[PDB]
Parts: sequence; C-alpha cells; structure tokens
Amino acid sequence: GPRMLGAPEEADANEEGVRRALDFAVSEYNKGSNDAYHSRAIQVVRARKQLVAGVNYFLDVEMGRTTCTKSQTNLTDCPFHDQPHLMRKALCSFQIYSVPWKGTHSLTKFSCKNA
Amino acid sequence: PRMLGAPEEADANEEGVRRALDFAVSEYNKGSNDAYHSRAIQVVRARKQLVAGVNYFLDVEMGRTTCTKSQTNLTDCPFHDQPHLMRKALCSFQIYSVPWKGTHSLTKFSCKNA
Amino acid sequence: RVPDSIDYRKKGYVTPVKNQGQCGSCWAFSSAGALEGQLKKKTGKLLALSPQNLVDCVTENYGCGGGYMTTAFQYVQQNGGIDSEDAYPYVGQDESCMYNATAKAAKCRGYREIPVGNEKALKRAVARVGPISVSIDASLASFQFYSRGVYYDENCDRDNVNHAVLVVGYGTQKGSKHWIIKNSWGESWGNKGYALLARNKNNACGITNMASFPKM
Amino acid sequence: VPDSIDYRKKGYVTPVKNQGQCGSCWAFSSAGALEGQLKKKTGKLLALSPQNLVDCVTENYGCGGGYMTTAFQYVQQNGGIDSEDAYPYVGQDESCMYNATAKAAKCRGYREIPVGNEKALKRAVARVGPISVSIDASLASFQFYSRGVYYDENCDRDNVNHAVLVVGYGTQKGSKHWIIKNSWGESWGNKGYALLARNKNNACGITNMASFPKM
Ligand SMILES: *[C@@H]1O[C@H](CO)[C@@H](O[C@@H]2O[C@H](CO)[C@@H](O)[C@H](O)[C@H]2NC(C)=O)[C@H](O)[C@H]1NC(C)=O
Ligand SMILES: *[C@@H]1O[C@H](CO)[C@@H](O[C@@H]2O[C@H](CO)[C@@H](O)[C@H](O)[C@H]2NC(C)=O)[C@H](O)[C@H]1NC(C)=O
Repeated sequence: GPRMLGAPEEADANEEGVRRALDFAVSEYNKGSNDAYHSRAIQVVRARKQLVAGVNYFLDVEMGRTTCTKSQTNLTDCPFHDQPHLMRKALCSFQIYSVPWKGTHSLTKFSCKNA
Repeated sequence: PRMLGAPEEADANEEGVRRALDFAVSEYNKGSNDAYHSRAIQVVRARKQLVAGVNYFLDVEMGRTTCTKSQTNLTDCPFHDQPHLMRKALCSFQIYSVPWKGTHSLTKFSCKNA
Repeated sequence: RVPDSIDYRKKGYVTPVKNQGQCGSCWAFSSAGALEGQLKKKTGKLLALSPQNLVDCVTENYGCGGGYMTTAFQYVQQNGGIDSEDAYPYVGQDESCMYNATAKAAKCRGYREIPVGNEKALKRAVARVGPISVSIDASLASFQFYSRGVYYDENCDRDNVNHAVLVVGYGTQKGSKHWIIKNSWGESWGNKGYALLARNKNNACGITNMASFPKM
Repeated sequence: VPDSIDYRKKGYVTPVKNQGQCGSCWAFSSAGALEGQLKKKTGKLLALSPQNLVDCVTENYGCGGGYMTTAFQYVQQNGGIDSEDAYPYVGQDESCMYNATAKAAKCRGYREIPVGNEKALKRAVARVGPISVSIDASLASFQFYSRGVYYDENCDRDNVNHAVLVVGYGTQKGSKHWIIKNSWGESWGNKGYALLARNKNNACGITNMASFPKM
C-alpha cells in the first residue's frame, strides 16, 4: 500500500545523512561524558529517518569506550579497550534534527543505558 | 412583479392619507405666522411608499380661511372671498408615518403660489 | 423526509433586526440577509453584510426608491462581492456607490427563484438552502400593528406583494402552521422585529409570489 | 485553461510557514487548499490551522504523518476547522482543542485527481484553485534547491513521501513547470517556493496522490 506522508521509516545506516547524524551524536556524546577516554560508535542497532522541514534521525546505537583520550589530536584511530576494566559499553537512543540547507544538526532527545 | 419599496400613487380618501394631510395642515399652520386658519382646498396628487412605516408625498392647494388662528370652532371654516385675502398656495409635503409608534413626521415641505 | 420545524436564529444564521427607516430598502435588507445566512452555511462565520452597498451600487435598481432582490443577487455576482456592514454602514439615504473593492466580505455565483405559489417548495428551500428572501403584502394595518401569533388576514393581497422580508424558518404554534420571517422595521415592530405568518393557507399574503435566494 | 497562472498574484496563498520537526506536511498542504477555496468562495484570505488537523484528525498520526484526503474528511464530518489565529501552530503532538465557535471554514468533501494525468491536474488547478499534491522530496537535490525548474532523474515517481501545494503553473526559460508551495520556511528553496518539471512524465509522482476540497 501507499505509505503516509511525514511518517518515520527505517533507514540504511550507510547513507550520507545517517553517517553524518551519527558522527554528530558521537561528538555531543563525548562532550556529555565525564569519562576520560573518548568514545566512538560500535554499531547502529536501529536507524529510522523521518522527512520534515529537514530530516529527523532516530538512532539506537551501541557506544564503546576506547583506549585513546578525550582530547587527542589525530583522533582517527581509536581502538576499543581490551582489558575488562579498560572497556565499557552503552546502548544509546539519539533523536537528531538536521536542516541540510541551513547546515545545522540538533540533538532533541537523548537517552543512554548500560549494555 | 412590481418593485418593493417603490412610491406609488394613492387615493386621497384613504385613511392613512387623510391622517397624513391633517398632520401637514397642523404643521403648516404651526410655522406660518398668520392671522386666520388655513386648511386645504383639495389634494391634487398623493403618493405613498412602504418602509419602516409609510412615507406620504402630498401635493395640496392651501388657502386662508375666515376663522382665526386660535379659535376652537375649526369644524366649519370656509375660505376668504377675493384673491387678495385668500393667498392661495400649491404646497408639496413629505410625511414620514410610523403607525406602530403613533408617529407622524414632516421631513420636507415647500409652497409656491397658485 | 424534510424537518417539520426549523429556526435559523438558533443555528446562528441570523443577524440582529435592523430598521430601514424612511428609505425603501427592504429588498436590500432581505437580500443581504439571505447572503448572510448562506455565508454562515458555506464558511461558518456569521457577518452582517451591507444593505447600503446594495442601495447605492445596484444601479439597475432605484436605491431608496425600491428594487428587487434577484437584481441585488445579480449585482454582487457581476460586481464580484459585497462589503460588510462595518465597512459600509447603513445610513438609510441615497448616495454614490462607495463599494470598497478589497473589503470583499462575501461572493455570489447567481441566484434561484422559488416556484410561484408553491409553499411546499418554499418549505424544502428553507430546509435545504437556508433563509429565503420573500415578498409579501405588508400594507394592511393588521400587519403594521402585528405583535404575536400566526398572522392571517383574508384581505392580505395574495396577488400583488409590496414588501421584502426574510424567511428564517417554519413550524407550528398552538396547532397552526406558520412561516418565521425577519422584518427590517426595527425591534419595536412586531415581536422583537419578527413575525409568524400563516403557512399552507393558500399562499397567504403572496409569500411565494417572488421568493429567491443567492448561490455561493 | 490558460498556459500561465499564479494564484499568489491573485491573492489566494498565505505566507510560507515552517512545519519544523513535525511530520505535518499533509496538514499544511490541506490547510492551504482550504485557504484557496475559502478565497474563491468568499473573497477573504484567512490562514487556517494545520495544528487543528494535526491534533484532531484521529485517523491520521499527527506528527507521525497523514493523508490530505483524511484531513478533508475531518473538516467535513467535524463540521469546520479553526483559523491559524485561534489555533496556532506549535509543531508537536497534543490533545484536540477544536473550538467550534471559532470555526473559519467548512468542507463539503473532496475529489481526487486521476493518477498520472498531468493534464487533469493542470485542468483542476485552472478551474478549482491551489491543489494539494504528494511528491518524492527525499533527494538532496530537492533539499538544496535554489532557482530554476527542478528535475532529477532519480526522483521516485512511484513512491511519494511529502505533501506540498500547487499554486499555479507556467514556463521558465523554455521548460514547463509546476509552482509548488512548501512548508519548510522561506529559507528553503526560492523564498519557500519551487518550480517542478511539468509534463516531464509525472516528475516525482506529483499526480500520484493529489486532491482538493469542495466548499
Ligand atoms: C477600502 O479598503 C481599503 C483596503 O485596501 C482600506 O484601506 C485600508 O485601511 C485600513 C485602515 O487603517 C488599513 O489598516 C489597511 O492597511 C488599508 N489597506 C491596505 C491595503 O493597506 C480603505 O480604508 C477602505 N476605504 C474606505 C473604508 O472608505
Ligand atoms: C473559542 O473561540 C471564541 C472566539 O475567539 C472565544 O470567544 C471569546 O470569548 C471571550 C469571553 O469568553 C471574549 O472576551 C472574546 O472576545 C471571544 N473571542 C472573540 C474572537 O470574540 C472562546 O472563548 C473560545 N473558547 C475556548 C477556547 O474554549
């Protein structure tokens, strides 16, 4: 049947918009963590998108603590931590409002838990 | 068909027209500054119009009478004799009547000589 | 399969009674009244429209010297609208067409006339359409001094009408069917400006002799 | 059926608005169609409330999306729709607050445009007024649109996903176009408006789900 206009829909996590909403979520996550280590994304458990005045991205992602610190320069390689007390996990829900023609991203709903 | 609210010719014997003529006579004397009473000789043209009430358009010939302006025997008052003592006039009235209020109102009036 | 009683005042379709005064503009109050009701039906808002608009501008009528309702409806159609009472308040005196373009308050896409002498038709029209402009014989004293009840007078001329009112409903009162009409003679006339005229009594006062309503 | 026509020039279109983060394009599209028919039948241009529709059209999902056909059914069955002034837009879900005494427009039904027929849409836009239409607005080339007549080969002409309002049609620099009003703010597109390719084989599925209300 013909879907409804403006309704959320499942999203491929490899899109040029989902990746960019994810990298935005990670950036705000690290700024909202007392954890020393920088955190990066492990996987995207679920990615939904919704067309509005711009795009709403609904991302359920598994986050993980890396060995590299919060303020390293060449923040391009950051492996997950090996030792049991070096590593940490979390399952996070982000709702990101993007306006492509304004070039803006905005985190409107956020919620992390252990995993 | 016929247009609604259009003035139309009327018979001077109609109750509404006679009542409107008497009002015109009273108002005519009230603002004349005259010696003798002056009533109407005849109605030469009468038109009525339907509105919030009734408008009456009367053309009458007036003339000074024997009776004085303040006597109460106004029932039988004939007209003076010579034209010098009559002062005939052809008056045109305009009377707004509102029957359910008891109102009569003189909107317009003028008088040439005849 | 049509209602036995209807009263468009309750439904919010009728503006308050006005007084046409010395001006002979019953036709303009009736037409504006049928347009008021038909605007309420189409959009939902009730706005008093300008009878002075019609008195001044329906050049194919005679302003305060009389006119027709169907003609007024045709003016607003070809003129492309009519102003509201607030924008064009009533003065009860002839003047020049001060119609104000951008102040369009309502439109009109033509008009229709009731079958002459068919009260059954007029009943359906009131039920389906709304308030219907009609013409009656309002010249008798019994109508001038009407105050309550279902007006009926065997002398009411059911052949030559002379006054425009606005039917806004119908029904029964003490077992006598009637039409509900809004007059333009102020609230001190009649029953706060309205009356009940005899219905289904052989076209009393010629009520269906010249009835029409506008199309939107 | 003229070849050029712009209902903005005729005074039928309210200023462009912004739906924000709420999937309420269907409410803006249908409200603007009602704004058009209110103008044609009354002569007054009065902005109507998409929030009314978002909140009270119970067969749609508010900010979770909806159809323009259902919005019209609501205004018909419900017997009215409030104005934007009496029921302003907030861009979020909330309880119904329809105020019947503040209704500003009614609706006697709706008639759908035949699927695929751009001539029929042109005909409808010419005799009726602004028409609610559905398109595939998901491409980046539509998000970053600025000038000219939009055409993109990758536009899904089978599955549409966004409601807009056709406020006219014409030609520009040789290509026939639709004149569509969007609800993404004046900062999108061309002061909130765009030109979509016309007669280019149902570009972006513009006739796949178009409708208008009857007043
Ligand atoms: C006729 O209508 C015009 C409408 O264009 C009236 O002009 C408006 O006047 C009001 C009163 O201050 C302003 O708020 C509007 O901004 C004016 N219109 C525009 C387009 O700016 C005009 O006054 C009316 N003429 C009358 C009542 O005689
Ligand atoms: C529904 O809308 C109407 C119209 O705006 C509101 O009516 C207002 O009522 C108050 C008194 O209760 C008046 O002072 C205002 O002037 C009225 N408004 C207007 C525009 O005249 C009514 O209150 C609203 N009802 C709600 C929101 O429940």
